[PDB]
Amino acid sequence: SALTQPRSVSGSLGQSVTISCTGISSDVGGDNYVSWYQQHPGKAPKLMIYDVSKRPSGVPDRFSGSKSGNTASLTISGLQADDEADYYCCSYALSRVVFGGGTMLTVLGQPAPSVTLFPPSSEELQANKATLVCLISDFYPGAVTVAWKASPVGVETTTPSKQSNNKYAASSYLSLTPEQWKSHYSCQVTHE
Amino acid sequence: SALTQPRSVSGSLGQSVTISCTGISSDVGGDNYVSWYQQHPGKAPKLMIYDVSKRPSGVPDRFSGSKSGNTASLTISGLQADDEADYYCCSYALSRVVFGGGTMLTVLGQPAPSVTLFPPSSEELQANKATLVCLISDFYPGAVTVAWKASPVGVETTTPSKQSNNKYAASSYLSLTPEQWKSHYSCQVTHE
Amino acid sequence: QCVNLITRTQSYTNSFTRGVYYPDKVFRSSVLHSTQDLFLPFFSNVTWFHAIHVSFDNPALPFNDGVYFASTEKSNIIRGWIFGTTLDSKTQSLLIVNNATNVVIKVCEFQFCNDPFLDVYWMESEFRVYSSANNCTFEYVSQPFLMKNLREFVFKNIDGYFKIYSKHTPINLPQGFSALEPLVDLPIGINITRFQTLLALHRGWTAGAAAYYVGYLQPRTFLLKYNENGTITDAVDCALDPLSETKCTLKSFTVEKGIYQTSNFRVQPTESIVRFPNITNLCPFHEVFNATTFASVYAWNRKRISNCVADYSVIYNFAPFFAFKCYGVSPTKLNDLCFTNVYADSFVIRGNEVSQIAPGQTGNIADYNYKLP
Amino acid sequence: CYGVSPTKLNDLCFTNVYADSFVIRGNEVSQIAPGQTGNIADYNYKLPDDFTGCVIAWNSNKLDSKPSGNYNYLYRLFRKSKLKPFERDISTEIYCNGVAGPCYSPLQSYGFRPTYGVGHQPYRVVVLSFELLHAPATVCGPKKSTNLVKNCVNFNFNGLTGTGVLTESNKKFLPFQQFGRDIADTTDAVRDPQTLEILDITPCSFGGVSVITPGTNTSNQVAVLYQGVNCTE
Amino acid sequence: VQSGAEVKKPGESLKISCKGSGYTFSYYWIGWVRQMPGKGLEWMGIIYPGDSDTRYSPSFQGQVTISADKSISTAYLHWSSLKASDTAMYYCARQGDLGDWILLGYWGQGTLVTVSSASTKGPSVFPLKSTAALGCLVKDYFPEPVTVSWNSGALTSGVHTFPAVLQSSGLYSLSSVVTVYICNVNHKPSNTKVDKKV
Amino acid sequence: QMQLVQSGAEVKKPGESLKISCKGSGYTFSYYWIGWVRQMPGKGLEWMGIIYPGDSDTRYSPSFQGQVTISADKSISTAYLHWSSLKASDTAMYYCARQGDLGDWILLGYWGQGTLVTVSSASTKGPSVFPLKSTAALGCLVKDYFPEPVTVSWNSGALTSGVHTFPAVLQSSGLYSLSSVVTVYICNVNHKPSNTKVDKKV
Repeated sequence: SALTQPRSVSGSLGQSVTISCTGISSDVGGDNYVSWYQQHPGKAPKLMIYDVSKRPSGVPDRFSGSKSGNTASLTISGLQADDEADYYCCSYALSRVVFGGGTMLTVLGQPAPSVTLFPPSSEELQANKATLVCLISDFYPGAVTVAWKASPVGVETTTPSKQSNNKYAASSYLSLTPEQWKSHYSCQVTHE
Repeated sequence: SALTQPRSVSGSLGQSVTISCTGISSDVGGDNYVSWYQQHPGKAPKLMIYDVSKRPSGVPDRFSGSKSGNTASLTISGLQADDEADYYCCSYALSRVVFGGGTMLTVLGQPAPSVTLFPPSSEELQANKATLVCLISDFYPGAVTVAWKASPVGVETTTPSKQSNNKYAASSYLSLTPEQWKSHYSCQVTHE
Repeated sequence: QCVNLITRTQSYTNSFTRGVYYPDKVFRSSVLHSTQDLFLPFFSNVTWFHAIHVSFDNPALPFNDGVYFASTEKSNIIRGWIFGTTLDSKTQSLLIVNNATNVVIKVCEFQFCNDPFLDVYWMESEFRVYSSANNCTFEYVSQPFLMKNLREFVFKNIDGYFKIYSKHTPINLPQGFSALEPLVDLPIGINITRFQTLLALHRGWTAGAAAYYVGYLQPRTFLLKYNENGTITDAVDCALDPLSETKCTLKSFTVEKGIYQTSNFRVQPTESIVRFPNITNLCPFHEVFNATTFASVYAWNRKRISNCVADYSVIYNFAPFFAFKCYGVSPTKLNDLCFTNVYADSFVIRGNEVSQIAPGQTGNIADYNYKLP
Repeated sequence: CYGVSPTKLNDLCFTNVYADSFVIRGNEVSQIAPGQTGNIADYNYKLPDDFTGCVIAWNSNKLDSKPSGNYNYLYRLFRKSKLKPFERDISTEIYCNGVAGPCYSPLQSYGFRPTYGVGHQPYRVVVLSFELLHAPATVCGPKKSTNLVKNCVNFNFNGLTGTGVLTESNKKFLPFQQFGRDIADTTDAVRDPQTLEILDITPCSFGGVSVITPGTNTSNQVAVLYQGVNCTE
Repeated sequence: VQSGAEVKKPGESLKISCKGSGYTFSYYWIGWVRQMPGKGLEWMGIIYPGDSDTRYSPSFQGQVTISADKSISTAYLHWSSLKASDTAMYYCARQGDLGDWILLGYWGQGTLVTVSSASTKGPSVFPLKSTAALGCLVKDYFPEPVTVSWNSGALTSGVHTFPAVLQSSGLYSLSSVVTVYICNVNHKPSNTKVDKKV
Repeated sequence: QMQLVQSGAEVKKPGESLKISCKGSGYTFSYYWIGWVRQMPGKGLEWMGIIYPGDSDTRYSPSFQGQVTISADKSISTAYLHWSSLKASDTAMYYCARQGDLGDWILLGYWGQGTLVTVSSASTKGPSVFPLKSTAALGCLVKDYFPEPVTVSWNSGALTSGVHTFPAVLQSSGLYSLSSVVTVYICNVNHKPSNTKVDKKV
């Protein structure tokens, strides 16, 4: 059997969230073989909830669990900014450790993205290159669109950023020849 | 059961001492479960006599033991100046070791103490303090009278002292104010 | 809720030949088989209860060595039986609910009311019998039990297994024989001492009445008669009268004229008497197993142990033993015996050399160091 | 394995096998047997004198023991009376007033620690209680079934081995009856596990063989008398 | 603190390690759990400090073996004939006195092993109106784990590093900003360090 | 030759549950019993228990069945003690001992260096040094220090001849004091509980 979990949830600051966990098996000896783990993005996982009938040491009291048949739930209250992390339910009734499908905790709240443009350097122009970089950051919503003007204009971009300052960031690298760049550019950013 | 030992004993240089210790139990397999240990003041204990019918390696031949019923005796010949230490009997017949009350071995011998005075520094006088220290040493007995002359004069002192160089010393710290220190002193010493 | 609504009265009726059931699930025909199990004695004085609600008074009936339940209520009022020993959520308790379809049999720590009943509101009852139950261990669901008709039931609790017998026979407790069939055998492993029936009513509670019979089983011996078809048609209670004892001894229902020597009578003991010496000092047993160093093989030492209360239970907490062979005595049945003088021979031998410490053995240690007769 | 063999077990059938699981102390594995007495026997778990099955038990020091103290395993030490075979007692009453301190708590805990050597380590016990009797068999071994032939072959009905002929019976076996038994305590009829028909078990033909012969000093020809058997049989 | 993950090819028998502390490696279970990029945790097996009664997952019976070091309390793993799908973040976990023997009380740091065969092409650094902030650009590098620092780490506040962008040619490109300067770029797979000043 | 060493001295408050260790070398550590001995200031010795490093068959004294536990790390041949719910009655010296090849398994063949555990509540008050016609010798005075294990040195220990140190004197106010003189200079005082070294010149 495989544990089924919601891929992504949407919480809120000050509100609560309940992460479901189904497919938990049981053997002779008990049925409370349910444990949760807290793993921050790019950090070390930490044991948060195990033996929901009890409370672990060091874990705040705003975390609790419940059992209902083969379905379990993780009740988390007091959502904060630093609470954004991955959570997985575990089952070890048959002496085998299984994990869920992964859960991403997102919180809502009150959020203007910073738009900057930089011309290509001299070292790129000497190498017959012209890279136009348009930087986007300091935006809470996950809606952003990158476009340039030549008439509309290889180009790659990455929407998600790394969890370092609790803020999203995106960047795009337009690679063009210097002859076509000197013959004319502006960055167009669409945001909510 | 509990082992019994004299707290303090008296000896002399070149004489012999027979430390007594009763309350030794026995079990099936033998009754010679008797051992002795020596611990100098401020040093780690050392095994001197175990299995009195035999002697350990490195221990001088002047140490020997014997058994008489439930009473054991530790015979030490030729008490030297460095033999002043504590001795304990040990019984391990019931798989549990027990120690006596401790026997402080003291020796007597042929012994005018040196009296010095040291005024406090300016750092104490500036801090409204005046510590008059009278140092006494070069005396054989373990007791000496410490006082000061104003008529004879908080103040604390230690009567005993560790056997660092087979001798005894004493020290006292008369805590007063700089005004009372400058108002007049002489250390009053009396030997037995 | 917990309301005392149902009242009950008592009466007595003679059970001529009721309570017979198959002791085993084996087919026998044209043969007389004798069995020894919990049966209902013939011509016993069973209690006839009468429950009625007019719109505390119904205590739990005992369950001494099983019970025999019978009822001729042709209106489907009896819907299960409660089984337990204290019935106050202290221990496990068996709860049976015989509803219309897919009956439920679950044992848990129920908090039974003073007068339990089912409140049918159609909709099933909201379980007004128990207050709360969470620490349950077993649950069983199967077909309904026996869905003027007379229904008979027999419940037994032997070596943890709960056996249920039942058989419905239309009647015009009349005479004759009607063997009961084994229906459900489920393990519970709980102490059952008191039991109480469940009366079903509709809810402003609707008035009604119900009557049932209760008979206590006893360890008996019957001589069952199987016909050519394989059904029990007659039985003999060997402990009823000496004539039935002669019938069971001769293994025949027809005893001719004569004198027969039956089983001898014996006066049963009234109480047990235990006589031991008045010594109260502890034993020196705590002087050999906790010894520092034993003696050699050729110089094995023994300790005479006498005038003590030898409590061998304190030896098991020290350490296990590779060899605990007790010759002539049992290791468990050792604290209930007396001895003249016990000697603890203590000696240390090599590991691979532990083969000759036994009667009649030979070797280097047996023939030269230590020999047992 | 009481009443059964540890190796000759995949060729038999059972009615309902129950696996009793519990962990006891190492040195306390002495009373898991019929007719035993002790603390765990008289207060915690008692086996009947007619027990049939394998009392499987092995060491579990690496699983049910912790250095900090594994106190989640309890055992009943005090009880008003001896425990009956196959009985459970989970009550937490104090064996006085509402609380203990004078009467004591009968639910003591084991000090399962890896420091304690053999004898105090936890041991997992799996009591595979078997009941092989005339009851209908619901669980059997991995042996495959063969075709049914009637009218002198060897038969094997739910582990019941034998030799005889099978004939259509006119009996009235009940739904809970699987085997039949005659006066001689032998099986005379059996119900097939696949089809619900009843077949009688009758031993094959036999009879005494009496040899009729004159003196050896006269002739060597002999006669054979099959007593009790007809010439057509 | 854990050892780095060197880029290896399938069939070189790489090794990972993890350092733990705060317990006695005598009777506490310890194991390893991997995590592939884009999926959750996968339990492989555990090992006992005494008699190594190792119990591996059914999907890891003959794919990985536990070779943890007991004398230094440092865990290790051994591989043989690896595959391309073996790139995962291996986490070392122990029993702990919180739960049962199978429950994981504590976890390690985790190291993301990378497997590729792009010959480990060397990186390149190129420089860039706000003055006020400056930045540098890193292009033409195939390996992903590339970090950029400023003045050898002398400035920490007001410094941000954006994730690399996957190019169509298989390479990557990273951008960094600093609040205002020499920008230092370190390439671990190639052991090449390039310095650039705006 | 066989050697044995323990950890440094520690001073904690009631309720911290400190941990001590002991390391040995030069012999098969897993085949020799090892234990600890309690020694209160001014009274006899007390035995807590021993442990076998091969398999930790710990045997504790009846007076130490629920006050302290003994453990040993077989992977590094290092013992480990653990005091639960430290109180004021644990201000005693702890000496470790081993079996050795002299006597039986219970006989203490050798001893360790010893570790002092002093229970206090002064929150580890910092020390203070003060320096001192007759010239001739110089000396320094250390006052206002609660912890006992405080040593005094001269010129970072470069001068040893003519140096003498007297035992500490405990005042009625609850503070110790000792005198250290040198035959004739900077006197250096090291405080172990606070890891603070104070320099003073006469």
